[PDB]
Amino acid sequence: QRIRIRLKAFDHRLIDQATAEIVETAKRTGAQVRGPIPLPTRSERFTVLISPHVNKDARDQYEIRTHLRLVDIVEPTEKTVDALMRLDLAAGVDVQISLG
Amino acid sequence: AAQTRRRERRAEKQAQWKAANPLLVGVSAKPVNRPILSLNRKPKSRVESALNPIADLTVAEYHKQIESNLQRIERKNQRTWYSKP
Amino acid sequence: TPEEKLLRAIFGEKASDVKDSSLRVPNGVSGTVIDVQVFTRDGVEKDKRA
Amino acid sequence: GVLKIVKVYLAVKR
Amino acid sequence: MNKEILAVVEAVSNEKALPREKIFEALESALATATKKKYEQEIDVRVQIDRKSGDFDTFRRWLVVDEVTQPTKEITLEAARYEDESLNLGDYVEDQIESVTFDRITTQTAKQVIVQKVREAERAMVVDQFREHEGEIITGVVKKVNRDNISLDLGNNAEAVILREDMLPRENFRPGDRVRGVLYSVRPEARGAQLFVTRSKPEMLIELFRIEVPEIGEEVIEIKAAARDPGSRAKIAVKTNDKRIDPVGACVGMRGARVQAVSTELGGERIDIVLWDDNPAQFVINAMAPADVASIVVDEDKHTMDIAVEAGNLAQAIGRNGQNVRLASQLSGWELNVMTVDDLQAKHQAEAHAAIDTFTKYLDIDEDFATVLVEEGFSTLEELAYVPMKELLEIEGLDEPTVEALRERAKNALATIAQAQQESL
RNA sequence: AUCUUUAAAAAUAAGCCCUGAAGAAGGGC
RNA sequence: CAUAAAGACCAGGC
Repeated sequence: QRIRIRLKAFDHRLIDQATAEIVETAKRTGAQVRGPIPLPTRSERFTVLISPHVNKDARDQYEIRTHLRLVDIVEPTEKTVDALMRLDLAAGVDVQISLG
Repeated sequence: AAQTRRRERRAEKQAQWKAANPLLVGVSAKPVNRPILSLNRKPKSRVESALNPIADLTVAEYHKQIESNLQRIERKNQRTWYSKP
Repeated sequence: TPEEKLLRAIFGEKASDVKDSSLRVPNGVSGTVIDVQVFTRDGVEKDKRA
Repeated sequence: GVLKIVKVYLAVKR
Repeated sequence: MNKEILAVVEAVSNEKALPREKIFEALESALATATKKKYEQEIDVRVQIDRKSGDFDTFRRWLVVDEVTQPTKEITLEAARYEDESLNLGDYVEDQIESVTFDRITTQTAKQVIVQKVREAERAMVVDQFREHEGEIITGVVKKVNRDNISLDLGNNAEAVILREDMLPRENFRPGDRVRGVLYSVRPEARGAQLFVTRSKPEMLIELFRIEVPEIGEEVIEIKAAARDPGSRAKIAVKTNDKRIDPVGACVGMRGARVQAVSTELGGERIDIVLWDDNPAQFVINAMAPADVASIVVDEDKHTMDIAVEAGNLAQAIGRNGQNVRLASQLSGWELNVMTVDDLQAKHQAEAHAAIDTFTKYLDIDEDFATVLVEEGFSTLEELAYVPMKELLEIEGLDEPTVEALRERAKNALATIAQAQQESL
């Protein structure tokens, strides 16, 4: 059965590292790996002035692009789920997981 | 932050001391600096034998067997043999 | 004392569990023994040797 | 106590 | 008799996949200690114990060295060549002592020497976990709060504990949540297994950087020193192995953000990312940030330094309640003194006239000597008057005689006065 | 949908007074 | 040096 894992991130090193960590975990705990595949880098923007009056600074308005991946797994055991439970994932990365 | 203002109010009483004792200035004492450099790093071999994915799931808890074997024998002669020395 | 709690984690369950308060002859009287008593109850293993 | 109590008869020449 | 102690002691044993080879040594040191007291000079004995038939044979042990220190103990090697030539220097020659029974009472020193060995074997495997996870980040579920400490559940009923000064200063707890920590430096404390989990020691912040920054798991950047205040401000020092890599830019991230995430993990924890230098003096100049350092005179032999700051940022160089000078007097390894430029000017004018007056304690002929002291110092008696090549070729004429006069008065002065006052009996 | 030249910087928090030169040490509310 | 409680009732001496 799935668990399905979808991860979102701002930095690419943390998500490449993190997906290497999850795939290495799923390989070691005796299960099979489905994926992972990447998706397009969705850009976004949100104007944050940490200062007074609007645009006398002539600098950027804190724009950023966003990376995200997805990976699946079929027929796991209890060693997999308490293994991923005991695993301390890093911060700054979002985990959109599933189960069933 | 706000208080400690009263010693800056007393800066003239500091100024007569700096006129009397010119070779002394503000000081800062100095503790345990020596093992905070060595415990700042393994650098990497501790999370190679600990290795954030793989070696909390593989090597999780290993004196958990010995502690259940420890008290249960001096418990075991009393709960097993019986109250009826 | 806790020091002989620690070395009575070394000696024994019955090694220093005892202290003397034996029933003796009262002060002044001095005779002989003419009769002893034997009374024992089924459960708890009468000694041998002996 | 520990180790036992036995009834003992004592005979003193009065 | 007993006849049951061996059955119950093969019942306790084989619990960590070694049944008999700890209690071999337990009966060695157990029965070897018993005959020490009954024969009152110096009698060291060893037994050979067998488990099959129940009969135990003890053996006489004598110490083989070259001379006889205290009597009858020494076989005096040439006699050890006769009984068995395979016996050499370093081991004892076996002689039979007549004793064959299970044992006479005592029979009880056995019982709690067994109780001792199971507890120190318990201590051994507890030390084995204390090798396997020091230091990791692991976390556990809160069970009990006994009003100074607290109890955890790290999984498989692995119970831990946290002290009072070992916390952030204002923490709140609910029975059930999970908190992360590094673990720790071992006390037993009583007979058991306790695990003080830390969140205020620097290794918590350090291992949070280790999970947060992946270049620590790649050995790209290298962290050297860490100075903290567990809810206010921290200073941590990084370097890089390759000079092209910026460790500061690697430690900040985008946008904050690594110091922002690890900061929000530890409350209002300010984090100063600072570069480590091989220079002792320049790393303090980096470490005083955000101050603007004017000049630093580094004083050796005491690990002390003096810092002067120009204007405006004096209370930012020292920090509120001395926090910049304290954490900066915790990061580097040299004691710091922060002053003004005018207190530094009065410091040099004080040390100059101080050196002049301590040279008025000596013989001190006319004012030209003090002019030499102001121009060329060389204070504290010229550091045993050993300077090269006419003070590196200063010109007043006076090539040979006057420098031999100041070195003669210098060495004679430090000899007579230093042996008069500094040298003790 | 046939060339766009070796990768990105963060804290804005800690109440009010006395002794002391202290950002050393302690007291009060 | 520390332990043999307290209380009830009866018998006894004068």
